Amino acid sequence: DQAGKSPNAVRYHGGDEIILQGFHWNVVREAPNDWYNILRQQAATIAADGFSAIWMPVPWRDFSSWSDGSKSGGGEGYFWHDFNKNGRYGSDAQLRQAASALGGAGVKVLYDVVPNHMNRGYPDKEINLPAGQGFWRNDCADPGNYPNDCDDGDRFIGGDADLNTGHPQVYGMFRDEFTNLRSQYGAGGFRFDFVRGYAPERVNSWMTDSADNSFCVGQLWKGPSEYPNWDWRNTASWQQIIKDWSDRAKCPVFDFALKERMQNGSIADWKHGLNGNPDPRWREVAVTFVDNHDTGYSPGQNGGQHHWALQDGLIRQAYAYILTSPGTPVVYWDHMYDWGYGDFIRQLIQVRRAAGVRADSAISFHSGYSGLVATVSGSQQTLVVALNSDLGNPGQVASGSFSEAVNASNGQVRVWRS
Ligand SMILES: [Ca+2]
Ligand SMILES: [Ca+2]
Repeated sequence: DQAGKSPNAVRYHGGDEIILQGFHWNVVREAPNDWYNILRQQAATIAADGFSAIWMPVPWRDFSSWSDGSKSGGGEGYFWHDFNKNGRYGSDAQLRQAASALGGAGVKVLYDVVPNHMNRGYPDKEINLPAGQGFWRNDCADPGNYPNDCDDGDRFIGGDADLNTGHPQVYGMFRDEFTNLRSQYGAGGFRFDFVRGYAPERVNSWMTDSADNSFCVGQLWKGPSEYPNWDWRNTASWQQIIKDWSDRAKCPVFDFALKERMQNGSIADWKHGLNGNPDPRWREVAVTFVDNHDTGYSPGQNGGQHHWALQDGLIRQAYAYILTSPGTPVVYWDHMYDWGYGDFIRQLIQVRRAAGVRADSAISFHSGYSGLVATVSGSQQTLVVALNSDLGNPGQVASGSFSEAVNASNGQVRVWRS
């Protein structure tokens, strides 16, 4: 657990984390109020499985609800009303035991933080920010889902719940809460939600003031077509958009360029995500995932959100590639503990660890076979990865003595050098 910043000063924490997304969308529904006890009970497992960090759900209490026609939601944390740590996932006391047990087993706790907005109209809540005082986005003219004088980022839905995160007083509030999470809830890092809602520069602000040396990740989900026509990003690549954000916030960023290639291109096009980047400075800030709570399915209620879910026929291949490649991989809870991909994912974590693959290890792609075939230069071992390809032996693409590390789904997943 080497914990340092990247050459460009990005908060990647050594570049050797292996993160577990600690929850799915329907937990509040499936294990109402018992979520932190379940995690306290699994901390030992999570640690033994190889994770270095865990991404916790929003700690700020959410008692929102929404219906209209069979299909509901609420209380997951993205529409919180207070910094109180009560209900939905568990009590403040179970949170403390959860974090104390996780941290005690060597797993960092990363908190999901939601600064863009809050449940403004919730009755019984501890934070009350009046209108006309400049605390809210809507205190200014709001022409459209574009920055106004009261919010230097996009808005959430209508934008009636958007805070002016730039207001000294709204800024200091979040800053205090972050420090709080760190001194009393053992936070080891933060996962910023909806990063397009407020300046990236503010995220660096928050990290410098509260946990300068911790791990951070931002989720920027905004494609080129969502930027104005005159903006340079309207014609850039997904990777450029994502890297610019990282350059300014000084935090790694979820690799939405690889997610977009997993969803829209071929396995061969997977080399086009941030983590395939021939530049170490580019590749090393990527946070690769296969699915999260938004993009994927969740057990229970209506399959969850599944906004951009990867087909089950590519799950094994997706994990085999983020677990063996550069960037910092995230494993989805359900894949891991619900759906039975666990043993396969345990094998890969071991292989990543044994070859000493890290954020910045080099990777080269091999042109002449079908599927994706890559040579990943681990700091201890070289890996040869052949996904859905015709590659016959590792020696056809790399010099050296090789051993079968993984061999799954009728040869569709093959990884060599132990
Ligand atoms: Ca580390
Ligand atoms: Ca905003």
